Amino acid sequence: PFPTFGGSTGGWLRAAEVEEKYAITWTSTKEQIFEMPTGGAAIMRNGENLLYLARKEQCLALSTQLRTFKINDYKIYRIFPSGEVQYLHPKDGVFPEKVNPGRTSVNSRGFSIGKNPNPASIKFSGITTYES
Amino acid sequence: VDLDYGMKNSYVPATGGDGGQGQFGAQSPNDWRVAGTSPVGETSYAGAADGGEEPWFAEAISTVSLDLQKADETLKAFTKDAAAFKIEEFADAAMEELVGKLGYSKFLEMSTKQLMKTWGTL
Amino acid sequence: ANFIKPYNDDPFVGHLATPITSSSLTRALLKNLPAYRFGLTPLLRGLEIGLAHGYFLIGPFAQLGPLRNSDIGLLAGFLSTIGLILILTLGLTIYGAAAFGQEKSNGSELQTKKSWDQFKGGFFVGACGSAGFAFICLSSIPTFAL
Amino acid sequence: NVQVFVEKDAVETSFAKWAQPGHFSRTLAKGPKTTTWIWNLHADAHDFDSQTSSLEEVSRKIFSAHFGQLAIIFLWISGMHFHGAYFSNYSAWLTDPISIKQSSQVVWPIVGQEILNADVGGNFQGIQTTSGWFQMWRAEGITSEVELYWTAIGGLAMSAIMLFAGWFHYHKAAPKLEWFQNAESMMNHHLAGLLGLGCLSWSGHQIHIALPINKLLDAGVSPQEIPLPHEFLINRDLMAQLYPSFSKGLAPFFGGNWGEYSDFLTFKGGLNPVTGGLWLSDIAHHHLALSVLFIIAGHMYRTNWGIGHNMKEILEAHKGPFTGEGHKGLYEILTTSWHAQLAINLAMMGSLSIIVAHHMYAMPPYPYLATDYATQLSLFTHHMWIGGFCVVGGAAHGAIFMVRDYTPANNYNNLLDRVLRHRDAIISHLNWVCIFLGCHAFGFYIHNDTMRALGRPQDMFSDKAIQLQPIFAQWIQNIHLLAPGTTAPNALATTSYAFGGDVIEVGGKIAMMPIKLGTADFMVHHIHAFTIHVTVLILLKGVLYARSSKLIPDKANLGFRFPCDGPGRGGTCQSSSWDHVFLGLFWMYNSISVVIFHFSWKMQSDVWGTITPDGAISHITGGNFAQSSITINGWLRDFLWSQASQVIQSYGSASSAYGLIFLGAHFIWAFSLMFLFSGRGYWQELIESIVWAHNKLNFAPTIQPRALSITQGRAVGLAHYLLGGIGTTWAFFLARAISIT
Amino acid sequence: SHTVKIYDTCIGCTQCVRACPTDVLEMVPWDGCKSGQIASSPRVEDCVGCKRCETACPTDFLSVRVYLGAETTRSLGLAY
Amino acid sequence: WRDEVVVGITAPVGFFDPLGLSKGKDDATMAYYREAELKNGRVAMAACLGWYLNAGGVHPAFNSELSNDPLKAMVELPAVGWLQFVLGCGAIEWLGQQIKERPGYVPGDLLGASYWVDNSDEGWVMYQNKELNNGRLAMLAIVGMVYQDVFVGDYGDMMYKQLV
Ligand code: CLA
Ligand code: CLA
Ligand code: CLA
Ligand code: CLA
Ligand code: CLA
Ligand SMILES: CCCCCCCCCCCCCCCC(=O)OC[C@H](COP(=O)(O)OC[C@@H](O)CO)OC(=O)CCCCCCCCCCCCCCC
Ligand code: KC1
Ligand code: KC1
Ligand SMILES: CC1=C(C/C=C(\C)CCC[C@H](C)CCC[C@H](C)CCCC(C)C)C(=O)c2ccccc2C1=O
Ligand code: SF4
Repeated sequence: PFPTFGGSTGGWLRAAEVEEKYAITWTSTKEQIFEMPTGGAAIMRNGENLLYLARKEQCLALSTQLRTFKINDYKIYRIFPSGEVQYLHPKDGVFPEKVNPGRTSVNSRGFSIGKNPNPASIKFSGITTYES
Repeated sequence: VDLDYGMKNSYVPATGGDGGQGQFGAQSPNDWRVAGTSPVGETSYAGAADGGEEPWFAEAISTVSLDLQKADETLKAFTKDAAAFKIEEFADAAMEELVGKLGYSKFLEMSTKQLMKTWGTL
Repeated sequence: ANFIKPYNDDPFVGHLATPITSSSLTRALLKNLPAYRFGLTPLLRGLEIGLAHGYFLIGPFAQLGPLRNSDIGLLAGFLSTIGLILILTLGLTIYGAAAFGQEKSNGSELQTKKSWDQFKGGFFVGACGSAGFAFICLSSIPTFAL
Repeated sequence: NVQVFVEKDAVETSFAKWAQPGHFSRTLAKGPKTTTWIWNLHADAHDFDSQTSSLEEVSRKIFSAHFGQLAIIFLWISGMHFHGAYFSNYSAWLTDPISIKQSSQVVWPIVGQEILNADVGGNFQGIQTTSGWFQMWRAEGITSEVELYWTAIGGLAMSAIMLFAGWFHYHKAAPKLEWFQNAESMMNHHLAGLLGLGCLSWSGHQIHIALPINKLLDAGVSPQEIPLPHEFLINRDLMAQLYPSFSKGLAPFFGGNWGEYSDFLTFKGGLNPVTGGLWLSDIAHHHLALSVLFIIAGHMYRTNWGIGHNMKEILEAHKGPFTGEGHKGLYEILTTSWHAQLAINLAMMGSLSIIVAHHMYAMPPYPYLATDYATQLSLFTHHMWIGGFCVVGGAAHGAIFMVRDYTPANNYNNLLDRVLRHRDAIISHLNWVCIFLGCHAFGFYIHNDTMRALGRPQDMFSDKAIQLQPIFAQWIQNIHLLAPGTTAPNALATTSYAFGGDVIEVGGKIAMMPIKLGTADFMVHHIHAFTIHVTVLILLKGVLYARSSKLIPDKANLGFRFPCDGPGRGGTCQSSSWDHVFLGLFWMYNSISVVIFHFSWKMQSDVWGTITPDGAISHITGGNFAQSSITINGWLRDFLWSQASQVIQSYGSASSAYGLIFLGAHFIWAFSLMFLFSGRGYWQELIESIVWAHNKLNFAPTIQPRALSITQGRAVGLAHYLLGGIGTTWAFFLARAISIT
Repeated sequence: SHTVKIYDTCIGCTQCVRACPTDVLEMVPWDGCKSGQIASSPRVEDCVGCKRCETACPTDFLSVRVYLGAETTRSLGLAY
Repeated sequence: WRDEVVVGITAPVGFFDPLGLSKGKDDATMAYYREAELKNGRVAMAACLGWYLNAGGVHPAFNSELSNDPLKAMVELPAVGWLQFVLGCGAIEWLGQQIKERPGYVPGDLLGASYWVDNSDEGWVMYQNKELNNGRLAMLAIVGMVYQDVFVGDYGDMMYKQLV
């Protein structure tokens, strides 16, 4: 289910084999040319498409481009060398820009940015002002 | 398939100036520092591909793939809590009705009142 | 009709099969070089590589070094070549230490500490001996006249 | 079907929008809220494709703006002719071109600046000018200031005509986009009409006017006794006295016995011994043959009569087993993108300017140009700089094409697509080539400096030591020296004496002599190769990584010109293709500086100088190039320190303006480093304290002051860098060359 | 990994989330503002530190703040 | 082998073996014959180009001291140059034999173009035919030029110089 692509020198390197790799799948309703983030143009297949990339940012750039094609079913995974997979995006089946019940807020501080403590007040504690 | 496989890395978060390991882990559990290419008949590292008669390009051979079945299964495994939340708020068999009637991705995408509407049909 | 295709029939790997990377000449040459040739002991890979390099390394020193116009110019060139080989051997030694650690190697593959030590020793011997052989050969250059 | 399609009364003529600064931009139209607005207004003024999404409107704006540029150029030429007519010693210089210094600028007596009116000879005081006007006018046959006045009047008329034409073709009769997309017809007209008829008519002027006037002027006839130009037209006997084949007339031309015209259409080569310039008969034959060639070339493309070539067909046919679809899609690119066309045309025009510089020094085309060392230096240097800027601009507009007009759908598996698909290989190999060239070429100099400093001259790379002879260049020089009798049997002398031959002497000064190439020439030519390769590396990286990279996968969405993508990923400052143009400009400056220094020193050391009637040659710097140019210390001492003497000792003479400009250019160059080394965060914070002081006294602009943008900081820094460095070299060259000429 | 904090001046405009190139941020329910949502950064392991989110944020001063810290492969944006 | 080979068969003469030197030869023998035809043709093409350059006077090596006559320059070249030429060709031949052992090796295909294209493609067959025919012509031309230089004394152009 690979798109029609003649190859490039911009693809993944040894890291994809030994550290981590990324995959993006999506469904197209016709054969259409798109821009590979790694350089050059590829032809989407009618139906399911799968593409491997070195970085998550490359997958998200491609997904941003897919949105201009009216394609919103893309899924982004991370694959480890052992073959374990992580489903990354959209994490809960809903795009992060659309508020969703069941998400919990992470990393909020209940005050305006001007109320962080003074550095001299936490010297030698090992913490930063934004984490305390 | 373990869900914390990414988190079980060797990255030890520092006490300051460090966001730590987030939802999936700060880094891969696999040591990227492996050997360079190797002679004909030998492997550079544990899971390395045998480059056959061209070991110098052995690293260009892919041993990491994503077959569609693994994709669907990890999609379900990683979103099991979100689906559990959606059935908890919409309300076992009911979830099997909804996720086969319209789909699993669609079940995640819809709303509890909307699913209360589609449950009206049977 | 098309002399370029994705390497390993994989469009998404960062490599292309071209005549430079995938011709029969390139493949035969690379598979036959001692760094890759099937069946060699690490010591023999190191020895062949050292023999290849030490022979040509003496030339720049003998012909262009500071003492090139003295009558001991060849001897000085050989000494310079030996010094260069020592520098390279130090590089190989510390490389092996970094890349493989100091634990006992579990295998006989070249990319292991014990095998790399054998390879480094073979390289040192081959290079120094080859520099000496080139010194002998340069001591008497044949004109090739009957 | 090639047809003229024009819309009438396209745009009203009114001053309303002149009162609405920024009207062209939707964002800038709302008016300023900070001083940034002001800068943006000038930056986006001619960025037509960002002011509208219609290609037809962009084409119309471009056409009219081109007319405006033509009007400006005609005004400039007319002004030069008027200054020749009223503020020059051209008449006096005509009588004795050797001892009188050309001068066409005069300054008013105020605050003591009249010292700049040098004693240039001919009962005239002024500034010695180096743009070659007198030589060109004498070559044209101009013998009186009245002819110059009429040429200036016509220049004014043409400037007004171009201005009206621009107004007319924007506001009254604006062509449709289909008109502009007529590549075939445009090529046919510009080859056959513009270039072919231009060459034919100029050859007509040269044959009928310039040739006999110059034959008389060389023969020693006074300018006040030479017949007026129209007499040569109305008196075939006057021409028959000079060139006898004119007594046969045009009968040989239509009969085919063209050999009869061998007396005024020649193939002599070499230089005219009296003037030191090319033979005007050779130049006339050259222009006639070129006119024929261009007129032929202008019938290649099909317009309306069935015959001719379609460019898209030719391009589509050229594809091979290594290149996929090959040239398919290129025609669409070059007929829909103004940036693609501008990239090609700037690259070509700049390269052509560089070629012009070389060819004009080695085969001096105008009389008394070769021994006017100031003019030769200034023309070579000027055209080198123009060419460098134009090649860099071509690169910049290629990058703009990649960002804005490149569409993946129209470039599947063609040459552009495959270049993008192996950009990593291209850039890695170019990087390696640059390192190899730099290390070896510059390490030669560093090795030599170290050897000489250690008292080991015999270990240097030099002619007297380890030698690096440019044997290929020498082989070519010998071939060209032997050409006149054998491989160009009808040529009587060499194309240029730089390749070999005698010394051409004019007024006791050397016009041209063989330029020998040794170890120092090898080293400097490899320095040139190095600098050009690095400049190409920067610019080609800017084009090939314009849309994306492994660092920033979505660069095209950030645009052609953006400062960065933030401090993340380690830091992404200057990742945009505009920043690649920015760095390439510095490298082009480095390259051209080295080229013009090589020219200046080599010509002074080995070519220019005096020559006694006996035959003894005394060069300007005594032949020191070979042993002094092989170390950096020799360049610092024997070139810069030694030849700067004139510019630094110029105070109190007519050259004092050069000393002042030398200093001011140093000042502006150093001033640029404030912008190049700093960042706007500091300056905005300082401006906060200054705005505080103004607010403390109850006043502050509603146009809030802002430090320049990141990209504007870079642009300003680079502009002042180039102005300072180039102006320093300008003052230095001009003082030196006026002294030695 | 970089640190990304959301302060309570957030008006839930979702602009930082749309700006993020690596999907670090997401909108979550919250009763502190009119829009009924606040920004969140559950996936800081993928934050590169580009600060596009800060460029997008309309509040004065910023409601999302990125503090750069310990570098990883992911935060350095390495394809190798 | 005759119903398998297409390269080398071309217009005028079609298949050309009047002596019947290919009948009853095994596939290995005919592969040897094709490899030899190609190698002799390629060597002869290179020899023709080198001879033409030398005869024209374009031999700038050794300060252009060697004679314009190629058969004289052959003996004026020192022994060590010929030793290098022979040993370098020998090393290339050793590598070529290694290539030849490989499965699916096409006789004369050192580049291994079979990894990308085969004779089912028309243009590749046509370009192979161009190579082969020019090789045949160059073999004849090198023999003829050697004859003309040895027995007729003239080492240059005797066919087209008479025109101009
Ligand atoms: C970078 C340019 C450069 C070059 C070409 C030279 C060249 C030289 N230097 Mg100098 N030098 C330089 C810069 C350079 N120098 C610099 C920057 C300094 C510091 C200021 C010096 C300071 C210096 C000193 C103090 C001395 C020299 C000396 C020398 C001479 C002997 C050096 C030697 O034997 O190396 C040995 C070279 C090698 C071991 C290898 C050379 C590289 C090989 C040939 C590349 C082969 C690649 C191959 C073609 C690739 C494909 C092969 C195949 C497998 C496909 C030689 C002429 C000595 C001398 O006496 O001069 C007369 C000397 O005493 N140099
Ligand atoms: C090609 C460009 C060009 C250049 C660089 C020069 C340069 C010069 N000319 Mg020459 N000249 C030219 C073309 C040129 N000229 C042409 C085409 C003609 C024929 C008309 C002349 C005819 C001529 C004569 C007769 C004389 C000169 C003189 C001069 C010198 C003094 C100029 C001066 O200070 O005037 C005074 C400068 C001003 C009054 C500055 C006013 C600037 C205005 C106000 C700003 C305009 C900005 C914008 C357009 C307007 C916006 C606002 C507006 C709408 C209200 C100077 C070297 C003089 C000279 O050489 O003396 C020995 C002199 O006598 N020129
Ligand atoms: C900022 C731009 C700039 C400026 C200020 C100058 C300034 C000058 N130029 Mg230069 N020039 C430039 C760019 C510039 N040039 C470029 C980009 C080129 C490459 C085409 C040239 C090629 C050039 C030539 C060949 C000559 C000059 C000359 C001059 C000097 C006399 C001016 C004049 O009116 O001569 C008028 C020009 C002529 C009388 C000769 C023109 C002959 C060329 C071949 C005509 C080409 C026109 C053609 C239609 C252009 C299209 C190219 C085609 C491939 C599409 C003056 C110093 C002249 C000089 O040095 O005199 C002493 C001179 O002979 N320039
Ligand atoms: C045929 C020539 C030509 C044309 C028609 C264009 C046209 C354009 N360029 Mg290109 N470009 C060119 C050559 C050309 N360029 C060259 C030779 C270079 C290399 C330097 C470039 C490099 C370049 C860059 C990097 C960019 C452009 C951009 C543009 C576009 C915006 C222009 C604008 O609004 O600036 C308005 C004009 C000004 C603000 C005037 C600037 C004054 C300069 C900086 C200094 C002048 C110094 C003066 C001569 C000396 C004074 C000395 C005295 C004070 C003592 C416009 C489409 C921009 C773009 O975005 O394209 C889409 C852009 O970012 N160009
Ligand atoms: C004089 C100051 C200077 C120097 C030495 C350099 C050097 C370099 N620049 Mg830089 N550059 C400079 C000014 C300078 N630049 C400025 C002011 C800017 C701002 C505009 C830039 C912006 C810039 C860009 C955009 C690029 C460069 C690139 C390069 C590299 C070019 C490739 C090369 O030739 O490597 C060879 C090394 C040298 C030529 C330096 C000395 C070599 C010695 C003499 C010989 C070898 C010695 C050897 C290493 C032994 C050392 C002994 C030691 C251990 C004791 C080279 C390292 C380019 C690059 O990286 O391309 C690959 C590149 O793209 N520079
Ligand atoms: C001396 C000038 C500069 C020389 C630089 C390097 C010297 C090495 C020899 C290279 C010349 C031949 C190139 C291959 C021969 C050639 O001319 O093209 C031959 C071949 C053309 O293939 P086709 O027959 O498919 O072409 C059909 C054409 O119609 C193109 O559409 O091109 C290729 O195989 C790919 C070209 C990239 C090959 C990369 C080789 C390395 C290039 C070096 C960088 C060039 C610098 C120039 C930039 C302007
Ligand atoms: C058809 C393919 C062809 C080949 C393969 C070929 C080869 C050679 N030609 Mg010939 N030749 C033509 C065609 C061919 N020539 C044509 C169409 C013409 C009419 C213009 C022509 C005329 C001359 C003249 C006047 C001379 C000449 C020479 C040589 C000699 C040196 C080659 C070199 O170095 O360029 C080599 C053997 C020179 C010579 O024989 O010197 C003793 C010499 O003076 N040629
Ligand atoms: C391994 C690297 C290498 C070096 C370092 C090297 C160097 C020289 N070669 Mg050699 N070369 C090869 C490789 C190398 N060559 C190979 C693989 C082949 C077979 C294809 C080959 C063929 C020839 C032929 C035909 C001649 C030749 C020569 C010289 C000579 C020139 C200076 C001189 O001797 O004056 C210098 C020392 C000429 C000659 O020796 O003339 C008496 C000569 O005619 N070579
Ligand atoms: C000095 C400097 C500044 C400060 C310089 C500024 C703000 C330029 C000021 C330009 C003036 C205000 C316009 C010209 C006006 C004259 C200087 C004075 C005339 C005053 C009135 C008539 C307008 C930057 O903003 C900056 C930004 C990014 C990188 C480097 C730098 C940098 O180096
Ligand atoms: S703001 Fe300035 S320093 Fe920071 S990344 Fe952008 S260009 Fe670099």
